[PDB]
Amino acid sequence: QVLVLDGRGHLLGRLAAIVAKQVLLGRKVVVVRCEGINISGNFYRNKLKYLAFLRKRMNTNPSRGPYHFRAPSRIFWRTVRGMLPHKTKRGQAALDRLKVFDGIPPPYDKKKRMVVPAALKVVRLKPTRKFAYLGRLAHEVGWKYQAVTATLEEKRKEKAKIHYRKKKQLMRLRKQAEKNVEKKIDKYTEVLKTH
Amino acid sequence: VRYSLDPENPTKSCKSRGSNLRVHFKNTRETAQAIKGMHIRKATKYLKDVTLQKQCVPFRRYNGGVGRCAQAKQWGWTQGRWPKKSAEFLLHMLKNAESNAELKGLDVDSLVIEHIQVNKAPKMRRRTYRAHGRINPYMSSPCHIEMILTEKE
Amino acid sequence: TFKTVFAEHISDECKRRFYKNWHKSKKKAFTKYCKKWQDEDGKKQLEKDFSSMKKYCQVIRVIAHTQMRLLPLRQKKAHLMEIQVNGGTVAEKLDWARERLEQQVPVNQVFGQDEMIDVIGVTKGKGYKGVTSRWHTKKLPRKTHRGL
Amino acid sequence: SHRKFSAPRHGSLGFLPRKRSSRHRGKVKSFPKDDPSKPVHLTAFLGYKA
Amino acid sequence: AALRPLVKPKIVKKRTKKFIRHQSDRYVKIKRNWRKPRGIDNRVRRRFKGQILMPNIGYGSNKKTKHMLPSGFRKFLVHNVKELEVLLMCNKSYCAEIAHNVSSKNRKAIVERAAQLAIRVTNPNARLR
Amino acid sequence: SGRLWSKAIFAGYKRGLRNQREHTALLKIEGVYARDETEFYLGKRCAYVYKAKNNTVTPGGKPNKTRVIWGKVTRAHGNSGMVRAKFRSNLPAKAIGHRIRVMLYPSRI
RNA sequence: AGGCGGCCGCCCCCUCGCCCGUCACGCACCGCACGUUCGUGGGGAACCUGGCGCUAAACCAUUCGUAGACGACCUGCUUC
RNA sequence: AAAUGGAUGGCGCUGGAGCGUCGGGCCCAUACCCGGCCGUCGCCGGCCUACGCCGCGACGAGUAGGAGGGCCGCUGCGGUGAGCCUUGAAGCCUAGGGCGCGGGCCCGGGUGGAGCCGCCGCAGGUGCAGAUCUUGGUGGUAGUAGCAAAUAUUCAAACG
Ligand SMILES: [Mg+2]
Ligand SMILES: [Mg+2]
Ligand SMILES: [Mg+2]
Ligand SMILES: [Mg+2]
Ligand SMILES: [Mg+2]
Ligand SMILES: [Mg+2]
Ligand SMILES: [Mg+2]
Ligand SMILES: [Mg+2]
Ligand SMILES: [Mg+2]
Ligand SMILES: [Mg+2]
Ligand SMILES: [Mg+2]
Ligand SMILES: [Mg+2]
Ligand SMILES: [Mg+2]
Ligand SMILES: [Mg+2]
Ligand SMILES: [Mg+2]
Ligand SMILES: [Mg+2]
Ligand SMILES: [Mg+2]
Ligand SMILES: [Mg+2]
Ligand SMILES: [Mg+2]
Ligand SMILES: [Mg+2]
Ligand SMILES: [Mg+2]
Ligand SMILES: [Mg+2]
Repeated sequence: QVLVLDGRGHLLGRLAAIVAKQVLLGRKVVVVRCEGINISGNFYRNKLKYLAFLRKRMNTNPSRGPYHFRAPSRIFWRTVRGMLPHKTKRGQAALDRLKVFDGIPPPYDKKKRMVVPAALKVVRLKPTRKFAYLGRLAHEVGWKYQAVTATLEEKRKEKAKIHYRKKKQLMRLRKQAEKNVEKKIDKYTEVLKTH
Repeated sequence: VRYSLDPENPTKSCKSRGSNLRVHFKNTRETAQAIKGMHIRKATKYLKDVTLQKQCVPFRRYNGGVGRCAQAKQWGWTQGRWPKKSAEFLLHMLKNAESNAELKGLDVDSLVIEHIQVNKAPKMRRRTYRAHGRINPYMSSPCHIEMILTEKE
Repeated sequence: TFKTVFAEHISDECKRRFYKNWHKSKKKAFTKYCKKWQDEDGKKQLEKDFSSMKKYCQVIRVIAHTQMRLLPLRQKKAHLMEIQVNGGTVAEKLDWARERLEQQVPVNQVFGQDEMIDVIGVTKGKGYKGVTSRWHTKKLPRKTHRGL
Repeated sequence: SHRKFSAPRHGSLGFLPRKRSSRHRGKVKSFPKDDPSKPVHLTAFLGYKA
Repeated sequence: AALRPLVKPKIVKKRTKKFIRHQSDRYVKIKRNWRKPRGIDNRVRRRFKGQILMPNIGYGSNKKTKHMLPSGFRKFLVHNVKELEVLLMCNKSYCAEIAHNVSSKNRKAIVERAAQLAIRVTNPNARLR
Repeated sequence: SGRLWSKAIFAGYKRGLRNQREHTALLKIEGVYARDETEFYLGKRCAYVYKAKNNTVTPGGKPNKTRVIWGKVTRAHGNSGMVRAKFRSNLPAKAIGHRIRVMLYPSRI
C-alpha cells in the first residue's frame, strides 16, 4: 500500500527514478525527510545550477509561466514531475498519488520508514567525492524554514529515544522469557525446520 | 397546432402562443429563461419588478458586451439588464395563458410554467445609409413564443 | 492559529463589526459563548485552553478594537486588530493578556514622545486614471493624432 | 535599437500588483521581533487622520 | 430454431468500420461516403501513421463468407409469388426479402407462401395490422 | 477462505517507442524479479476484475456488479521478470497501474 | 497534518478465549469462472421510531463617501 | 565574449545514467519465416452460366500518365418482369438491422399523397470541396460599434 521512504542519505536522481517508477504501478509512495537528500557534486555548483534555474523565467509575465519552488519537498516533487508524463492522466494521477514532506509528519513519526539501498550515497558515490545537502541548499536559497524544521526534528528524535528505551526494555524482558525454561519442545521442531 | 414538449395531460394544462411580435429575440430568450421554473404569481411579480427596475434578468448565453448590475447576485451571475418591452409582451402572454386556464377551468392559483419556448420569426428589412453611398441592411428580429403551463400538486 | 479565545463582555460595536446588516440582524452573536463563560463546567474547559496555550505557542497576538462612541465619525464599527506582544516568556505574556482582558489601552501606556514609529495605511482613491497621471510618464507633443 | 539617450525608468517594479485591497484597514505584514530581555508591551494601535 | 440452414462457419469481415472520408467531420457539406483523395500533399494518400486508413484490396472477405447475413443465409429480394417460388430449390441457403413498395395485402400472401414453401424471410412481422 | 491468486500489476501494452500493439499486455507480477523466476508462471491464467452498474455475472450463487475479462499468460518479457499476456478481449486502458489476478490453475505443479 | 493506545475499581458473564489425542455431524449442491476482504465502502434525495437540543444569516432595495465607467469597497436605520 | 528565459530531448547523473575497449541477455518495423483471407499474373484441369466451375505457385507501394472491370450512381429511349402499389409510389429524417473492400445498396420505423423500379441493349447537358466559383439563404462578430455639427427645455390640463 503505502511506502514511507527515508530521505537521510539518499541521492536526488536515484531516489526520483525509483519513486517515479514505483508510483506508476500504483504503490502510494511518500518520501519523508526530504531535507536530507544528498546531491553529488560541489555545493557551489549545485547552488549555481539552481541560480541558473531561478534565472530561467518568463520576461513578459513571471507569474504566468515558470514557477520556482524553494522548499526541498517541492524541489523533489518538481524532480518527479520532470520524469513522469504529467501532461496526461497517467502521470497526473501518479503525482496525485505521490505525497512529499519536509521534516516528518505525526503519522509518519509512528509509521516505520523504509530505506532504499539502490539510492544511497554510500552505495552509489565514491567516499572521497564532494556532495551537498538539499536542505542546506534550500536554506541558502529561499526556504527560510530550517530553524523550525530542525527544532521539530530534534523534538521527534527525543521522542524516538524515549520510545526506543522502552522498546529495548521490553526486548530484554522477552529475551529473559526466552532464556527461561519449558519452551524447547516446540524448539525441537523449530531448530530443525529453520529457527 | 403543435407544441414542443407536450405535457403529461391536457386536462391539467393550459397553453399560449404569440406569433410575429416586434421584440429582440435575445432579450426575450433571456427573460424566458428567467421565467421558466417558477409559479405564475411569482413570475407576475418578477416581471412587474423588471418593469420597475427593482429586480433584473441575468444574461447567461447572449451576454456580449452587456454591462453589470448589483441585482444579478440573486441569480449567481454577474451581468444583467432590464427588458421593459420584453417584460410587457411576456406579461401580456402570461395574462393570456391565465385567461385560457380560466376558460379550461383549472385551479388558477396553483399554476407553474413547465415549458416555455422562443424561436426566431421571419424578420423585416429596412436599410441604413453608411459611407461612400453604400446600402447596408437594417433587419429586425421578431420571435414566436410558446408556453405550456401545468398545475402544481 | 492554535485557537482564538475571546473575552466575556463583547461590545455592541464589535457585534456591529461581526454583522453586515445590523438592522436585519437579530443581535444573536456570542450568546452560547457567554453561556460558556457563565457555566461553571465551561470554565474548566476554558482555563484548560490557556494551559495548552502556555505550552505550544510562541507568537501570541492580542485582539483590540476602538471605541466609536468617542469619535465624531458615523461608521460606528470597531476595527479588530491582532497585536503581537513582543514581551518576555509565553507564560507571563498570557498572564498579562488574561489580566488585561476587557480593559482600555491608552497611547501613553505603550508609546511615547520622540519615538520613531512607522505608519501603515491605504492611499487615496484617485479612480481609473490614465498613464501620465499614474506612472508620471512624459506626454506626447501637440501634433500627435490619437492621444497625447 | 541603441536608444542613444538612456533614461531612468518610470515607476517601480516592486509596487506593480496594483489593486483595490480587499482589506480597508491597513493590516500589518510583519511585526518586530521579540526577545525575553525586553519587558511586556504592544506594537500597533489604531488611528484616524484628523 | 426457424429453419436452421447448412454448415456456415465463423463469419469474419477482417474490419467492420465502413471507412470514413477524410475531413468529413470538419465539413458537413461532405457526405460520409468514401472518395479517394488525389492531393499532392495529403496525409491520407501519403499513408502516414495515426491517420485514417484507405480501403484497398486487402480488406476483402472470404469467398465462403461473402454476402453472408449473420443468420447464415444470403438475401434475395422478392416482389411477388413467382419471385418467391423461384426460391423453391435453394431455400436452405438463400432467404427471401420482401420489397419496400409491396403493400400489406399482398405481403401477407407472400409471407404465407414463404411459410408454406419453408423459405426464410428477413422481415416476417413488418407492415402488419 | 483465503486468497488463491497471485498479485500482478498491469504495466502497459506491447509497444515500441511510438506505436503500440494492444493484442499483448505487460504484467509486472510481484515476487518475480528475474528471468529465471518468470518460468513457473508460464501457462497461468489471469483475470481483470472491475465493476459496472448493470448485471452480467457468473453463476456463483447470486448476481452482483462484477465483470471480468479473461485471459492467460503467453510468455516471459525482459530480464526484470515481466509477463506477457493475451486476454480474450483487449484491455480498456483504464487498468494502467491497477491489479490483475493470476490464478494458479493449469500450470504444472 | 493529533483519535487510537496504557493504568486503576467494578460490571451480564466466560475457566473448550490456544496447541496434542478420541468421537460423531453440519449441502457431500455429484469437474469447473467474478469465492472468501480493512465495508456497520464515499457522498446525494426521502421513509417510521428514542433522547438531548437549535430558533438565524447573506443578497437586492434605501442611505452613505474614506469609493466609484458598470460592477465592486467602507457605512447608517431603536423610538431614545 | 551577445543580446527575451532554455536546452546531451528534459528530469537528472560522478563505485556512472561520462569516457574508450568488450561478454551474455533483453525490446521492436509494414524487414525475414510459418499460417489464414482478397486480388493480379503464369501454368493447367473438366463435354459444368464454358463470359461458369475448380488446382498449383510467385507476387501486391507509388504523383504525372495509360489501360481493364464495376450486379457503383443520375436522366431519357426500345424490348422485357400476367413488376410494385391510394390496404400508400417518388421525396425527406432516423441512438434500427444488414451487405459489399469501395463506388453505393436492401429492409424496418415516422411525414408525404401519384407516380416508380429491375434485366438486356441505346443516347447523354450524367457524379463536385475548392475556381477573390454564379444565384439564394443563414452564423461568429453581436444585442457590439453607433443613434454627439448648429446654447434648451419645464409645469398643468385635454382627446385617448
Ligand atoms: Mg469577448
Ligand atoms: Mg460593455
Ligand atoms: Mg449614416
Ligand atoms: Mg474621486
Ligand atoms: Mg496629424
Ligand atoms: Mg508575511
Ligand atoms: Mg509532395
Ligand atoms: Mg543541461
Ligand atoms: Mg559504458
Ligand atoms: Mg499498386
Ligand atoms: Mg440500380
Ligand atoms: Mg455538365
Ligand atoms: Mg437531356
Ligand atoms: Mg457546393
Ligand atoms: Mg478538388
Ligand atoms: Mg468566393
Ligand atoms: Mg451576417
Ligand atoms: Mg452600446
Ligand atoms: Mg463600447
Ligand atoms: Mg445629426
Ligand atoms: Mg389626467
Ligand atoms: Mg382618459
